[PDB]
This record gives sequence, C-alpha cells and structure tokens, in this order.
Amino acid sequence: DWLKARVEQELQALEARGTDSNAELRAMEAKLKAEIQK
Repeated sequence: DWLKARVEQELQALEARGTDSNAELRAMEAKLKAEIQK
C-alpha cells in the first residue's frame, strides 16, 4: 500500500510543473494497481 504514495510523489512534482498531461492521468491509475502486483 505504501507504494500508492511512491506514485503520488512521482506525478506530484511532474504535474506540479507540467501544463500538458491532464489526459494521460487516467492511463496512469491503470499502471498503479499493476505495480501493487509485485
């Protein structure tokens, strides 16, 4: 479960200064659980 945070800090600084990724956000949540499986 802690990994869920490992991902937040990841897209946290990226989306914090990225004005061109308000769509790929969804495709991201998909890989989210994909990581929990390992």
